[PDB]
Amino acid sequence: VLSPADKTNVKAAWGKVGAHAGEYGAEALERMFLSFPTTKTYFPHFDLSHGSAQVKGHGKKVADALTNAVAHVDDMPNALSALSDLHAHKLRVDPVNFKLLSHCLLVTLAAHLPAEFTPAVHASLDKFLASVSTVLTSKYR
Amino acid sequence: VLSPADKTNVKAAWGKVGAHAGEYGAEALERMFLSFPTTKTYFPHFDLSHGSAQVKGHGKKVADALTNAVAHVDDMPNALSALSDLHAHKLRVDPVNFKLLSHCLLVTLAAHLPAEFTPAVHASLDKFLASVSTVLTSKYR
Amino acid sequence: VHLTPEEKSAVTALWGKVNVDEVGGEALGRLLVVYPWTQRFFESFGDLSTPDAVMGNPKVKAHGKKVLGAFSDGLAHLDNLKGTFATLSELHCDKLHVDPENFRLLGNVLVCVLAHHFGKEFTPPVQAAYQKVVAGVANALAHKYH
Amino acid sequence: VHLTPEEKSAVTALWGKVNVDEVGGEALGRLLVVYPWTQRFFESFGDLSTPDAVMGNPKVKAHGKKVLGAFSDGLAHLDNLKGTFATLSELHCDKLHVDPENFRLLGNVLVCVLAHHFGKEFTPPVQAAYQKVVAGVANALAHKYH
Ligand code: HEM
Ligand code: HEM
Ligand code: HEM
Ligand code: HEM
Repeated sequence: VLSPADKTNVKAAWGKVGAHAGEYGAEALERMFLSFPTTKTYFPHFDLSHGSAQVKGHGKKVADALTNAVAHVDDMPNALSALSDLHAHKLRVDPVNFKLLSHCLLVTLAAHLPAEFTPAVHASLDKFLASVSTVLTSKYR
Repeated sequence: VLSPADKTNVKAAWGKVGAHAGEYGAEALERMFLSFPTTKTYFPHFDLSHGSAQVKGHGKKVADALTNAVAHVDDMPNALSALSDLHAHKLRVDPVNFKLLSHCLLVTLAAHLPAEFTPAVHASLDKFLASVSTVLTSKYR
Repeated sequence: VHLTPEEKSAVTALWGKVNVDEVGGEALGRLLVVYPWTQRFFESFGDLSTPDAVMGNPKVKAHGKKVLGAFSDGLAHLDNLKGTFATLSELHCDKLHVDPENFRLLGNVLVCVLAHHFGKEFTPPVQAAYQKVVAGVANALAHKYH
Repeated sequence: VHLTPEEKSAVTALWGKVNVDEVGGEALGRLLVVYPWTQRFFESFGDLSTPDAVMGNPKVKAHGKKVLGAFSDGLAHLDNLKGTFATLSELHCDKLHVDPENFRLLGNVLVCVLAHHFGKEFTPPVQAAYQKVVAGVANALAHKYH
């Protein structure tokens, strides 16, 4: 469960990301596609070359949903209901991939926010992405 | 989340296991140790020879705990609370190992309940075991 | 695949008793029912809405047969799984776009189906050997992904 | 592991800039804070109640350096990870009883720490190459488990 300190750590961290969220989203996706090629099977229709626009745009959607989740931290299942619906009944991404994207996001954050990515903050963001992941796969079956 | 049908399926299946639970638990553990030997790292002090009296005794403890979860299927997080603290602060088994034991329990049940291990029941038991595992792992951090 | 001859003869002997025309269907069917998200790959198979619609779907049964025939063929070449599945691996990646994790899910369901059919005869040692086989097969189907 | 010569070279060049004392301490300490259950293997290191205590624990730091030393040796032996880490795998399994799954955790933490230190220079291609190393090391540490 997220503790009060976790929620605090995450709102803080995400607050700095600020207007760069869309860019970090795209960056995370790019690192996932290269580090973990099996994840590309979920985007056969996307142009996956470096800096291409589908990844750009999709990066923004990912980040926006995460901002929504940060802003609704005490209330995630509700704030993310429709996204959860979409994942369970249409996208149907195997649960293991959420760990891989989560990890790429952390790497992206570590690399852009060196002063903010302390151990305690690393711990809370990992718990947070896992919580988000749990919610998006909650209605699979 | 378990549905009314899941709960019905689990009660029926565990009901037929009956007084065979302890023995099905020890078989599950033997299957796990042989098929996934990395799991033996959590039992360095146990004698794991076939027929081991320690393995049998432990199988009973596992089965008793499952039986209590089935008894309180509508209140599992609270019925398993003590067990969940023990796992979080003392045992500290890596979450992946829970999937390995769950799979071996299912094999054990399929090998002993041909008529009751239908597709829907298998589906339900797999969900049940995933929910037990999540409860036992919920206070890790 | 690192298999002792004790493991290989046990694996092979059991396989001799397998009715591939049934086990393949059971295994594919159970995959679609227990892990319903894997249904995203089989929309053209018709009705998959209830356990009976899946298990009795004739397209499911026919397809399960192909899967197992290819599996059997892998048991005939346990020392060269990669080569044996090379072109299937390429197809599942480049044409079908199937996440290799699904090969592991199927493998584990197959083991359950083997358990169900053989009972006591699916001994713990025999299971351990089949688990090595299905992981080997999963790894080989994943080897040409890029 | 299958490394490209420009992947072999991307890894090697970056590693030459790593401060092993600092990076080792931080990788092991973060493992202990981010995944608290791993603390089960280091009860005798002392006080690990909070993150500050973990990161400040001199034994964590000193132990962190040793680990990255072994890891460095691996980079020079990339064509033979298995033989390089054989004794260590044996030790980790027969004397220490460490679930190999923990090797993957440390690996990923290690990758985050490198990103934390090198920022812009830890580009996606550079990460991809380190992800293979880290997996190769984990798999080699797991090899003698029985
Ligand atoms: C951190 C967890 C994730 C979040 C918050 C997230 C968020 C989103 C959002 C907001 C969308 C657009 C939904 C819409 O159209 O309104 C989306 C679509 C999609 N996501 Fe993710 N996602 C996550 C993880 C993943 C994973 C791990 C994968 C697979 C590796 C994945 C694959 C996809 C795909 C294939 C689409 C549809 C793309 C398209 O065709 O337009 N997502 N996701
Ligand atoms: C369905 C999941 C599981 C259940 C219901 C379960 C249940 C239990 C119970 C009741 C105990 C005895 C605790 C006591 O002293 O009162 C126990 C202990 C233990 N369990 Fe499990 N367990 C589960 C999964 C696992 C797995 C995945 C592992 C690791 C592979 C594991 C390893 C252990 C160990 C090492 C002990 C302590 C053995 C000893 O030294 O006495 N358990 N578990
Ligand atoms: C033991 C592992 C598997 C083996 C040996 C196997 C083998 C095969 C074979 C021989 C074909 C027919 C190839 C062709 O049409 O030219 C096939 C087709 C297919 N496979 Fe698999 N397969 C395996 C696992 C999976 C799984 C886990 C999935 C997805 C969950 C999958 C998805 C598909 C799909 C979508 C087709 C084409 C279906 C169609 O005709 O429309 N396969 N597979
Ligand atoms: C990157 C993979 C790892 C490498 C290369 C590595 C390397 C080492 C080395 C060189 C030693 C010194 C042993 C000696 O004195 O001969 C050691 C000890 C040890 N390792 Fe690892 N290690 C790794 C990961 C892990 C992880 C993930 C764990 C548990 C989470 C772990 C648990 C231990 C323990 C408990 C010791 C003994 C500590 C003591 O002296 O009190 N290792 N490891």
